[PDB]
Amino acid sequence: GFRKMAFPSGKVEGCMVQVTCGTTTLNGLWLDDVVYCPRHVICTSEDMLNPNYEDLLIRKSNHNFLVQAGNVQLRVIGHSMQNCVLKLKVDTANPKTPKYKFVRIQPGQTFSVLACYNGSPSGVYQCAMRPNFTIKGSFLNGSCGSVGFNIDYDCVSFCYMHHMELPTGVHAGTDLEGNFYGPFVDRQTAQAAGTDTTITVNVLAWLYAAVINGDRWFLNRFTTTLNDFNLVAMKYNYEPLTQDHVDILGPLSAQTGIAVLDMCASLKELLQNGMNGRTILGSALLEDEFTPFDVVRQCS
Amino acid sequence: GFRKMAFPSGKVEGCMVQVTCGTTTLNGLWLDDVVYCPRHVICTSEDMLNPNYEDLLIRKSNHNFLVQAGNVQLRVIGHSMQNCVLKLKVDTANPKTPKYKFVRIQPGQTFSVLACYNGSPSGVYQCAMRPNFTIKGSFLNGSCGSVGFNIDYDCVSFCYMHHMELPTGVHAGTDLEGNFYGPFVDRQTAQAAGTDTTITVNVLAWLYAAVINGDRWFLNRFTTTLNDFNLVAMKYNYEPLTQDHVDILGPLSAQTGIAVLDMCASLKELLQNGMNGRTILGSALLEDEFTPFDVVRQCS
Amino acid sequence: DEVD
Amino acid sequence: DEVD
Repeated sequence: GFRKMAFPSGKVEGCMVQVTCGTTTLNGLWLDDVVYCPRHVICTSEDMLNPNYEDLLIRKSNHNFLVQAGNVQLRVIGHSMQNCVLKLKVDTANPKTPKYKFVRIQPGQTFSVLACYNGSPSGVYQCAMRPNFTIKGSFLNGSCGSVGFNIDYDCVSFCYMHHMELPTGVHAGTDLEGNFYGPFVDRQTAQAAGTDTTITVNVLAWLYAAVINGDRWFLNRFTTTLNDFNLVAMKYNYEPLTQDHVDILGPLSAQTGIAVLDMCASLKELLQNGMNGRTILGSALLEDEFTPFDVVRQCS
Repeated sequence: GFRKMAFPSGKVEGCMVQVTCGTTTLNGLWLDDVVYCPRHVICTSEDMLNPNYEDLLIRKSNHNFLVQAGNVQLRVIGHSMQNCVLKLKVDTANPKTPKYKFVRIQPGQTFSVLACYNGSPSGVYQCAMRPNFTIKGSFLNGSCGSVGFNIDYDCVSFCYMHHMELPTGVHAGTDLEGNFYGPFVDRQTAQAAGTDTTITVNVLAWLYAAVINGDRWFLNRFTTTLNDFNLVAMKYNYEPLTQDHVDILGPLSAQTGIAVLDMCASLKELLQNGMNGRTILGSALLEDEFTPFDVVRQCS
Repeated sequence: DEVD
Repeated sequence: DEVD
């Protein structure tokens, strides 16, 4: 085995609140004197089909919003919209507010979710932003408004908020400035995700992790070119590899003494011939939810 | 997918400290005025082969132990041994001390590890106590003294401390009263784990999770007896199932409308015939690190 | 599905 | 192995 670890969640736990609007309850993020949650909290079951969020929000008063931080009712003194995120000004700055930034991540990048039920931390898991900007994850009992995050030194980088589930049962949401990842809208209408491809650079990081942990059967004599690798990659629904992806893998190459194009040759054969009933780090499938950065972090 | 979630780690993060003895650094747990860590911190590289821990500990002064909580050097006023766990009395009660108990868990039960490097929280993952009392996990850079825990309502139940890696590369350690799980000793000598069997009751919980999430291909017309199931189970290195395991699965049975012995018949066929290149919740192998309690928790 |  |  080689464990998919989440970041420690403590700094995020102290920021999770319950947000209620009528019969709708979901999770909010309480930073300084502002609570962030999905704007679709202001919607009635009717409204969700084609909501006019400006008209719906104009109709709401400060007192239509119930914010609970543990046992404390917070006083809403202001309500506003940044894209698809509702911003509730409360009369108290969160005294547990960590140092934080809002970042927009790239498809293939990983992050931790603190899954919450009615403002209460329930669980933490590590996932990837799929190439089609969806998230495979949490069963979702009152999971709307649960946030994704990286910890960078002493700083929480908030990168994601859960808004909705798609037909396929994958999840979609926004950055903390309320812009969707992918072509999705907070409207109850049938919306297609792109083809979900495998994150090749992550699969290569994980083969590197397998070698570091002494799992070596899949190494072959062969090398390959980026060009010839990418033709095979595209046949099996794998993202094309670029020189930047080669450069990103450099530390794992140097540590293992296995060139990137030699590991690429190993992956090529695995795709063409399958695993012949064998496993790598105790998985029967190639794992793509570890970045090169994740493997380096955990192999130190 | 269906996510293996860890408990939120915040209440544990505020208790993790660095413990140094000479050139040896590892993780300690700071609760009230006591730091707990593996006693093998007092060992020189020589000593690890056949240590007399009483003689080694008698030779140490309070001042041989360096305890760092973030930027603060803690003052050690007392040193003692409970079985394989070192207990350092410090002159300050941890002001972040959560409500806690020390529990001894059973093989097949799951828990979260806060993996730490030199007293610093690094990552959180969910695992099972293997039937042979080992832990498959963390790569281990200064991971000795990292603790396992469940959160029960508002209480942290500490159940595990990492002490060592076995030949096979699995991990072994103690409860917080310093008793090993399994037949292992904190001595650098070759020690065998038992046969590692699959946790049948967990595999059944996870097939239940698969049905709840609409993954249904592996359901068959057949039923079976516990008796006939257990003969096949034992052939494939699966733990025998008991009536208590049947009773434990009751809520998942009732929710799904699938009797336990019918799901047992499904598992029997999967063992006998394999998965024919199909997957369940996006895994090509049967998953045994979810308890019936874990599935119920996450499916609510 | 935006329930809830 | 009890390193570290």
